[PDB]
Amino acid sequence: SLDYQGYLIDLDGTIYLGKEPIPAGKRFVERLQEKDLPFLFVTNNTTKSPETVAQRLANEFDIHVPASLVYTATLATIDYMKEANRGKKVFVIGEAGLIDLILEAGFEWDETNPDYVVVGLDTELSYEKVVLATLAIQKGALFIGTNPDKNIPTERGLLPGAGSVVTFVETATQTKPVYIGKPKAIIMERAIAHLGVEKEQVIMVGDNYETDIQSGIQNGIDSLLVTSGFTPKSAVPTLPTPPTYVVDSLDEWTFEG
Amino acid sequence: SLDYQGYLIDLDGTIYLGKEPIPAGKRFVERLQEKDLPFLFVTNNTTKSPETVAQRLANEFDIHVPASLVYTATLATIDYMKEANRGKKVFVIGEAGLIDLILEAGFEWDETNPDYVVVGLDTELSYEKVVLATLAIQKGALFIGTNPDKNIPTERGLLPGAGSVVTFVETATQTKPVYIGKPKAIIMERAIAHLGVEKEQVIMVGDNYETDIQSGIQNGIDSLLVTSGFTPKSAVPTLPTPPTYVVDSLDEWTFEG
Repeated sequence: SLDYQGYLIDLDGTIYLGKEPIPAGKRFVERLQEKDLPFLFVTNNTTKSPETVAQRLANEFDIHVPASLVYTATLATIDYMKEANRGKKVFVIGEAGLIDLILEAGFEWDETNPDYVVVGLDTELSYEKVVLATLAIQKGALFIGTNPDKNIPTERGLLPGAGSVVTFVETATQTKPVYIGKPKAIIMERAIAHLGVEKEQVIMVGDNYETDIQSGIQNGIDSLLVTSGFTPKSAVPTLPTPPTYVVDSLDEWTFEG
Repeated sequence: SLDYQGYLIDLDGTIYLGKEPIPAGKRFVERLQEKDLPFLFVTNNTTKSPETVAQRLANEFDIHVPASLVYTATLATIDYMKEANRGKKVFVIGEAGLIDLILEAGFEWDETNPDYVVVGLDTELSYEKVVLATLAIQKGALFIGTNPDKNIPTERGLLPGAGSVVTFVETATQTKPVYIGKPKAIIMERAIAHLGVEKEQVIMVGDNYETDIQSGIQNGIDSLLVTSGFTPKSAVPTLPTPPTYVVDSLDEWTFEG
């Protein structure tokens, strides 16, 4: 080959659409595995840990990968917190797979004067929670947003996503948050860190234009769009900026070009 | 200097204010050179080449440094353009300095259908100019904003800055731009590369909280604030989040932590 030596891949909308799998998507992983190519999964979904994902992967879609190949926004979040080093105390709004991981990273749950206030998706959000966070932020805590996604795909349709919840807090505190997830650099920098190869020979693969393809454009990384998820192959034209490559199915992508 | 091994410093408002030099600023550099501590100047100012700056710095402020130690948003901009690797055609809005270096690189001036549309602050901005960019961006051109700062300080006061002009184009095209300068990652990822010392042992130094201090917290890099430029010592108390350190003169800072 001698083109792209490492691959960053989105999950939902790319490898599996809800509970229904993506044939091509699954063949895409096998070829990468078979050809011994380096690749990393990147998702802004913080509700599930790596282990929990690799399982759902090797249990509902027959894809077999170690949990280390699943790089989530939660990972880049603990990574940024450590790197920012503003103390151990933290307050969080999110599902367990976000709170558990963080606290397991060395931080301490603090609802009054935490050093950090991390906000992610929480389907059990309550007025009280954002009240805690608003007070915490007002006292100085650093406001962190897990990912800017305004919505999130479910069996009921497009529900409110991490992004929408973050904005709720942002509005109540008139404070811009530090976003971690795609298309922000933070998660991407860390991703390339794990992948193991440098940007010039790496390429972001995904179905969504707002998060996946932007991850590439925002950070100097080639992108490959697959019209199998969100953005239809109809919207390919009109897109503010074209992705490095456009394919209607990963089966049309050859690791030689 | 066990603590910080690499320094990133702002220029205007830190080393000098207009045509008047900041004594403490100069001594600051002298001590950094006497201790062999590596450092790198990083400014969002694009009106002059690193060479021009260094010359002025040496023959007008008695601060001797090779031009290679002056990293500009411009440099960061051309780096991004090449990294993005789209066409070579470009359309730009700004002062000669910005336009010249971009053209002096390997780009070609194209007002009709350029591959990139770079927008910076242009004091001779005209309606026609934003028209050309609007159209070009409508055709697919990647929209690039030099730096987000909304205003700019001058003899006359707080005038509209790069950020404002960018926003003007943004509204006409309803397209978000990719920002290059402080506090954005792009310029900082590049800044750290030239500095050579690893991120956790580097500290950003500056007078402006929103541009400099923020470039620090936004990218997981320690901050050092000097209440000498923009941000006064009175505002320090109400800041959204404090810089890693606050000082009222670079003199007060020693290289032992």
